Amino acid sequence: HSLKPWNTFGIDHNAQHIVCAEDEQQLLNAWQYATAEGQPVLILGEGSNVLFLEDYRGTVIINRIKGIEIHDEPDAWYLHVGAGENWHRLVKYTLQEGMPGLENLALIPGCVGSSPIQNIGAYGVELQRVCAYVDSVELATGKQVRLTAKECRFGYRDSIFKHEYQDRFAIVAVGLRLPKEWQPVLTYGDLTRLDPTTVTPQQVFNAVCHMRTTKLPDPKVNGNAGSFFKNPVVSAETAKALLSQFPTAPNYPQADGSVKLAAGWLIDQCQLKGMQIGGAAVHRQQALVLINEDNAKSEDVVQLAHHVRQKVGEKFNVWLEPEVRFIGASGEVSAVETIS
Ligand SMILES: Cc1cc2nc3c(=O)[nH]c(=O)nc-3n(C[C@H](O)[C@H](O)[C@H](O)COP(=O)(O)OP(=O)(O)OC[C@H]3O[C@@H](n4cnc5c(N)ncnc54)[C@H](O)[C@@H]3O)c2cc1C
Ligand SMILES: C=C(O[C@H]1[C@H](O)[C@@H](CO)O[C@H](OP(=O)(O)OP(=O)(O)OC[C@H]2O[C@@H](n3ccc(=O)[nH]c3=O)[C@H](O)[C@@H]2O)[C@@H]1NC(C)=O)C(=O)O
Repeated sequence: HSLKPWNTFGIDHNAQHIVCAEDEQQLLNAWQYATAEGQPVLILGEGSNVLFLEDYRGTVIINRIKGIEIHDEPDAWYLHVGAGENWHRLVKYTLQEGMPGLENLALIPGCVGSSPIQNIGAYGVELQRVCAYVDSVELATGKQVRLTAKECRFGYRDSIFKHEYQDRFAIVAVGLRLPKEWQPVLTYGDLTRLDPTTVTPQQVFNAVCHMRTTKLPDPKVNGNAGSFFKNPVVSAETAKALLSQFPTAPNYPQADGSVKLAAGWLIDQCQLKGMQIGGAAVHRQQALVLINEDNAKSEDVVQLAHHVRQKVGEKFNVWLEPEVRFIGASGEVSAVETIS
């Protein structure tokens, strides 16, 4: 009944059933049985991106479909990875096998199956960069389907799986394409200190992990779901109006002229680091991250998010949108709405 070991936030709510699907047939059967009993179904990889708001009235299927296949093409390595494979382990694996291209995405928690959902990205790379396709099983029909990287409609922490393909499909495998001709992505932070000629994949790996382990909390220590909010994209004007008064605001100018702001900075500027509500708190090393500091109740996390969002809204008139999926009793609910 407890979901606590199934979500990195460490939230303790219960589910009617929790089932591990070692293969697709198991996931499908589990889904069929639950929906026949009129129950809702939630598929989880590592629950490192979900906030359970209360007891779940249905079945939670832990996707553990494992296996990796490497297909060689003259120009690149094609990996067909089971949805249940651990992402970080895959990254280390690929590097170990001399198939670089995933190092910037090192240490990101979760399963491979969940990687396309919010287009995992960090340190200059997003999964869309190395994603070839994503294979799913249409839960209600059993029909396996494949979406090319383009048909996935990848965006900043976004994909078709968060919209049109949500719930209808269960991701069972992800295909990655790693060019044989490696080219390091050294555009982000401390990575710019490295030399594109001398640098090795492993060196980028370590550089990335160093920045991560110095800023992000390990869920083993304090439960968390990473960045709690997305970095907001404001219009070029709001950015004009904001950067004048707050000149040192980290901002990332967008294609269409709009501008992304660093949410962690906005929160930090509100002196929110270390702020706690109940057992939840704003991480002192990276304010964008809310943590389960001491037996946090989900409501502690919701109210802390609300406070953070409000303070940042009053000060910068920039309204933060959660990146974490909020799971209500019958399924995902509107996070923003929940923390409004
Ligand atoms: C410490 C920490 C650091 C993080 N760093 C980063 C980062 O640098 N960049 C980044 O992008 N993200 C980051 N994250 C966010 C997180 O790792 C990603 O969202 C990740 O993809 C979640 O994987 P998961 O398997 O745990 O998904 P879950 O939390 O289990 O599920 C995510 C969502 O997708 C659904 N889903 C899960 N598996 C499947 C499937 N097979 N089929 C259908 N739906 C499925 C779930 O129902 C849910 O809606 C971080 C999280 C933590 C705790
Ligand atoms: C951890 C996650 O992803 C992380 C990802 O690892 C890093 C690096 O690529 O970039 C995002 O954080 P981020 O934008 O805050 O990355 P950061 O480099 O740490 O910092 C951005 C700017 O904010 C500043 N910053 C951040 C937190 C803070 O308390 N104070 C502060 O000033 C930084 O110094 C920096 O100049 C991700 N988030 C999103 C929501 O886009 C996650 O999604 O869960």
